[PDB]
Amino acid sequence: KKNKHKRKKVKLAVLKYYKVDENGKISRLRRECPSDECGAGVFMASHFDRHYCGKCCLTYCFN
Amino acid sequence: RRACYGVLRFIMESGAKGCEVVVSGKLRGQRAKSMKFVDGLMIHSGDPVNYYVDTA
RNA sequence: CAUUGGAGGGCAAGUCUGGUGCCAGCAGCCGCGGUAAUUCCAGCUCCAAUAGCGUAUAUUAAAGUUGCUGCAGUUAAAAAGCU
RNA sequence: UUGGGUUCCGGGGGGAGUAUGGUUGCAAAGCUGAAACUUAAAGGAAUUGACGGAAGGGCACCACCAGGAGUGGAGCCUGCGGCUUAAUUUGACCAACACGGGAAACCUCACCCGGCCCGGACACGGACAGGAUUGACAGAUUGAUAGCUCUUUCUCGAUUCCGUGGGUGGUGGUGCAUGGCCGUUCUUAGUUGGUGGAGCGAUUUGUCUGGUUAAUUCCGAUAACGAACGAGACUCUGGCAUGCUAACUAGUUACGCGACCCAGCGGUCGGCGUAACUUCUUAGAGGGACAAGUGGCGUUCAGCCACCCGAGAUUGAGCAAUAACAGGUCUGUGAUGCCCUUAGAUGUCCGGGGCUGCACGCGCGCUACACUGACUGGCUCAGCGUGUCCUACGCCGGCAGGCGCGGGUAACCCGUUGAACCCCAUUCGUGAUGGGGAUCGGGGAUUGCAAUUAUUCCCCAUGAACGAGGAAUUCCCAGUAAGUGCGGGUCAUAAGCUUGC
Ligand SMILES: [Mg+2]
Ligand SMILES: [Mg+2]
Ligand SMILES: [Mg+2]
Ligand SMILES: [Mg+2]
Ligand SMILES: [Mg+2]
Ligand SMILES: [Mg+2]
Ligand SMILES: [Mg+2]
Ligand SMILES: [Mg+2]
Ligand SMILES: [Zn+2]
Repeated sequence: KKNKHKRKKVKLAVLKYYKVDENGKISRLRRECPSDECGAGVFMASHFDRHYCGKCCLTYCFN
Repeated sequence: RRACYGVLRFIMESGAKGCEVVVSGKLRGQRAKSMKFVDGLMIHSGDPVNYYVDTA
């Protein structure tokens, strides 16, 4: 009986969530956090239908 | 045999009426053998056991 | 480039370490080994006698266990049934 | 310190006084007489134990006698074997078997079926801020709202991860490696040195002829003398004190009111209040009993029997020696050696199951077989002891229960603990009956996360064996056996058990 392998992590590079254009540009690509706990830092996710906050466990079913 | 005799001598010299030193366990070999060192008076039965002897 | 035998006791010299688990084996004799082997198989140490040292067998001392010096014979082996 | 004369004869045990040969005899047999082989002892004397279907003494209801209640028969409860099972975890065979305080729904919990976790310190090396690594909604997945995994992407930011090294945990193994603690020999009176004597010594005397005692308890004898422990004393407790100390968290009596009864400085009152008081309650201090007194018996000792007086003329326990036992416990322990395991864990958590499984055998118990009873009323009495959980009172419900208000961290409240049996009156009438209440159907509450393999509880129905128990055998002599109920322990729920009253 074969064992279960563990959760091998995905090991990605740098974040690169930031756009920059015309020598100095502000654009917040991923969505905001309405919680005051993780505001102005933590983004939300981008799944195929939803955005999700990795800290405050909050999602929006954008349907 | 040397350590228990010196404790036995040190109690009777210190002004005691009588003392017992009992050392049980694996002394020589692998068989458990007790060893008991006595001199002097020693009561065993009755109420005066409660306050004439102290055990440890 | 020094071996030959040993290290429980007789009997000089380890309750060292590893393996084996009444097996393989040792052991003249008593004995040891069935999972902490002072005794096996090994390493380390140590002992003995040493250019020699074990082993088998005959034999002598030990043996006042053949007794002349010197043994025993009530119950241990043994004085004849009696003359 | 070995020599009077002389004959026969032995040389570890067995084989074996066998084999063969010679000889004697009517025969039976006698005499003479090997070996091979086998074996590390066989044997003698004395010592200490142990045992004796050996003898003396003495003792015990874990022995008997005289008996009582029983158990063994029945149903059920619960423990053990066996069978069965995925697992039915395991220890123990007088001195195991209602034992592990072991009354397991889960936890306990080990066993089974599964799924997580790391709670792998520290040391080195590899990695790594361009990032070590950590946690995750929604889907897939799963017993599961375990990001366990997978899809998916967000998140923590040096705490960790990877690799050897090394630790740690373990209700894993080993009680025949041990500690400790228990139990037992062993509830009986037994045990030991010093110095002296007796023996080559192991050892012995002391520690005994006799009397006496529950007792190696005493008297008394005497190569022993003087001591030591156990016994005894002692401790708690029982039983008595109209004397002491003392009482609004104990009462009594008196008195004052108050109810009620039928007239009294009458009768009852756990109705109420305060005056003296400790008798009753509590618990301290002392007292008391010593075989003292009398009479017997006795070495006139030790002691024993009887009687007086007295609460009492042996209350009941606890403690308890030397030497032990391969007694039990590694499943009580951060008591523990060694071994085994150590991440796909024998660590640990979570879920479910099991420890209850039923052709059968046994042990401790419970309820019974009825009339010396059952039923239905009525009447009237406890004692230990517990409580933050114990409970008063009021409403609700037929019952289990519920809902309100209070009290008690307790000689204050429950609680004057209005307990059972008993006692008195009913109904029954010798019939497996109204005896017995197993089995089982249906409903109702409560505890809890969860009640199914019924947790308990209540109601209505169901109404089994059982008519005193074969061979066997347990326990017991005074407030004892037995009947009878009530606490404590275990306990969220809770006693057919045990421990106390
Ligand atoms: Mg030798
Ligand atoms: Mg010779
Ligand atoms: Mg000679
Ligand atoms: Mg000779
Ligand atoms: Mg002879
Ligand atoms: Mg003769
Ligand atoms: Mg001579
Ligand atoms: Mg011979
Ligand atoms: Zn958020």
